[PDB]
Amino acid sequence: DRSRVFDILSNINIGWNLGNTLDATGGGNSVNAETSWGNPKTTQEIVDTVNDRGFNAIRIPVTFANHLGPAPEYTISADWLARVKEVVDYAVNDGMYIILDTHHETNYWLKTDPNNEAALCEELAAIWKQLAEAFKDYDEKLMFEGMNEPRMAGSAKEWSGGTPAERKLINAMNKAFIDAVRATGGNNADRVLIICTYGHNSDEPTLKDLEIPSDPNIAVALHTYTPYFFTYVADGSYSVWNGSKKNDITWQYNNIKKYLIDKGIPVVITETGAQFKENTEDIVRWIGDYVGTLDQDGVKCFIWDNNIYHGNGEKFGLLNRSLLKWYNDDIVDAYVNHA
Ligand SMILES: OC[C@H]1O[C@@H](O)[C@H](O)[C@@H](O)[C@@H]1O
Ligand SMILES: [Mg+2]
Repeated sequence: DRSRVFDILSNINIGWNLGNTLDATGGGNSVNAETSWGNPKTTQEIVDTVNDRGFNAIRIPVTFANHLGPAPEYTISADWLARVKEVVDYAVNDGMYIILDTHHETNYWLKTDPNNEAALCEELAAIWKQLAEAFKDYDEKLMFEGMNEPRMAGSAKEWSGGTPAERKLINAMNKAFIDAVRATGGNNADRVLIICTYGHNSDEPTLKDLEIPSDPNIAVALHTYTPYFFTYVADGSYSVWNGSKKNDITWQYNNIKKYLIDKGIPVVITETGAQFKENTEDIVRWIGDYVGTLDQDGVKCFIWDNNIYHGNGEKFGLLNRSLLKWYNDDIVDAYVNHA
């Protein structure tokens, strides 16, 4: 029975990622990392704005690598941990649901080499031990997500679920994460812990090899910017949504039902969204087909938002953080009013 997790998740309307912020990897071992990718320092006001609009759940991606001491302690620099707590505290002050993760560790130490299983498991656990300790008293609305898109950068199957050997390693790393957090006790004994697949990939071979922990207070995170060629800019990509490609979403979703939902396993889409391609009416139609598919079984999602809309980059921005106004209210309405 995993129904405690379903109840907590059912309270979520829809989620929102504080992208390109604490996950940013500039600034070295300094709090300035937060602003290194061009975003302003996060404020209570910014989180309020997100909450007020209808995003009552927030994902806080964080890259710790450059703020860690040497092995084996990997002590998180006091200043950084304090700042991460401040930003989490903004959401807590608004009674929001929260995901805290480790993010671009994949740029540094989190390279999924099966020959290096021990060093990977131990660093992950050492980091999560310190995080769990820091947030020991935080209530059940705070959730932990162990890893973000864990993979080997540059490998052939980086974005197609990796190799079968790597998928075993991900299962070991999931257990290490869970094991480390539960051992801190307090509210972490039954806190919702979100595990993931290799690269957060949701292909059938990826899901088939996913080992499910017996721990009843866990959920499976996936990333589904589906279809890729609508959501991202690339050779072959498009900005029109008429519903002819809805089959891609449904076909993928049926596999998720096959391997997780219909086995009573809680599932969360911790990242999704569509880059703005001057196609407001199309994105609104995609949201209806994509989010409406998730709503069939009450699966929740968190929208990726990096604060990029006008300038260069992946245009996942929705909230203009400097003005506290939304870049595109038609798209945002479709999200918050999905039910
Ligand atoms: O896992 C989700 C992802 O889909 C991939 O196809 C993209 O190349 C990645 O940039 C993205 O993070
Ligand atoms: Mg308790």
